[PDB]
Amino acid sequence: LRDNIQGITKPAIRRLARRGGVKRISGLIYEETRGVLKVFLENVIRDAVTYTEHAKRKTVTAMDVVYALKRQGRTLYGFG
Amino acid sequence: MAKVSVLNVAVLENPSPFHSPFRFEISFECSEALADDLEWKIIYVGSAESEEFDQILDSVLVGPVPAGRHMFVFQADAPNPSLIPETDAVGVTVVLITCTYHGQEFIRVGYYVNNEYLNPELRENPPMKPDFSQLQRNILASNPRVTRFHINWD
Amino acid sequence: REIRRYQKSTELLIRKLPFQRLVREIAQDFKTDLRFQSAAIGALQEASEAYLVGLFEDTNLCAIHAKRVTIMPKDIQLARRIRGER
Amino acid sequence: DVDSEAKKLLGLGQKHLVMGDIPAAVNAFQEAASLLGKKYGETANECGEAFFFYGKSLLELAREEEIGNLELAWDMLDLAKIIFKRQETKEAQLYAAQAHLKLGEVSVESENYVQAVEEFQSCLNLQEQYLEAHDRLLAETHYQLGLAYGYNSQYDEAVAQFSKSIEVIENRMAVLNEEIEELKELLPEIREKIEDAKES
Repeated sequence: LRDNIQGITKPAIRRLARRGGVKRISGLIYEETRGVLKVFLENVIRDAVTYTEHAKRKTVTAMDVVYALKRQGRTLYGFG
Repeated sequence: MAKVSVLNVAVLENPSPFHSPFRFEISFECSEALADDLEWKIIYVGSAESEEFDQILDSVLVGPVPAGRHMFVFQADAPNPSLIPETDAVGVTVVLITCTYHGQEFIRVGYYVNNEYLNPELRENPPMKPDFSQLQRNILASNPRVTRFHINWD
Repeated sequence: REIRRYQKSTELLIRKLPFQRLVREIAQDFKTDLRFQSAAIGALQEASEAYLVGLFEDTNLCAIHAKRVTIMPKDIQLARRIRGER
Repeated sequence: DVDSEAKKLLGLGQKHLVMGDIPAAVNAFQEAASLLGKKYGETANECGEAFFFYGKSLLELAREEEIGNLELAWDMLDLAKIIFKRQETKEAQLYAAQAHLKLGEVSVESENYVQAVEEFQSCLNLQEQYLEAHDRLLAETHYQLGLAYGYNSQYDEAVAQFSKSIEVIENRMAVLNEEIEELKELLPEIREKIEDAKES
């Protein structure tokens, strides 16, 4: 059950969907949405904590995080 | 930041049959003469459900690269119909272009790709196994997505 | 008219405390002795919402491109690739 | 008659957009858009131009009920944006580019920068798609895009957008050889933005 703990509710998920122009979702969206976020957080947590051990911090803060995300990738809608 | 800057890409003769080679017009700009090698790739996502069905269509390895504006045209053959899962065969998918400065991905441009039947009945009732010769590949020139990862440029 | 909404910028679409316990258990699969500053959490928070709104921008796109309105997981997986990290 | 009254209402509306009267412009567009959506339907593209200008005046009117104007301005610009994204002409696409421009500016005043840069990135994609190498609209958006970055503390990326903008000015300053005063005095605006951007 512990592996079933979630960090984002179903209300939030549809809120985030509609603000990206989404008009309707299938039932399995909630799991997929929750599935891929975990991955995101996995990939992110590791880096930020890595730099926490690299900066030899213990109360790791954002300053680690933002570096840990500049490491993740920036998607833009064109080339200019 | 980055020593290279892709200025623009251009998909040519779009759309076209499934079996025709891809043709992109690519153009970049090296802020400095580059010592190591640049590698450009075209990748066709065969199944959304697993990157396993990625199909690296072509790749060119260039090095050393001078500084300044460069443009070339990348042509790569059509993806292998025998390796595509037939679910994913007709529908929407993705194609990718990536460059690599001595072994690290620093940019990934991506396109949706809509493969449709145009024979009116085949879109109406499609055959169980996909007729790739009768499929048309419409890449989405309207909506590119460029994801740039920061790497070491030394 | 079922077209894109927008934010207010005042606060988040994600509660921090359900979020934080998830953070906790994900991080504890790695180690057992860790602690997290509330600033770090809020950082992960906004990052999460950001990535989510991005994929939904793409997810609706391909979903648009098949003649369809309701979105399917495959479209999510696809938008993840047109970004591309797996 | 509806088509006739609406087109002049769009005329008198932009003529309040020169006059300096913002609310009058806003209401000229309200009914104009009201007549079109009520005749052709909210989906019809004949609403687009009025939709754009409607969402345009509300943005100007937003200067503590600003977010409310932000709501409706965003919606109309989003309705017009998809009305244009449907039509495959040069004009409508560049109109969706302009729609994306205003959408992006609707986000920076909303301090929703992540979406702002996006809509400016989108407007640029369509302009680049269509316009020519020496067109002042490219500098109209590179500039805008740089500041939005600066507002997002992406100061290095901000400067680069500025440079692309100024260069757009300088290169059109070549065929203009074989508006030169007009370029000369809006170059100080950008250089000041450049010197200040990574200064932070």
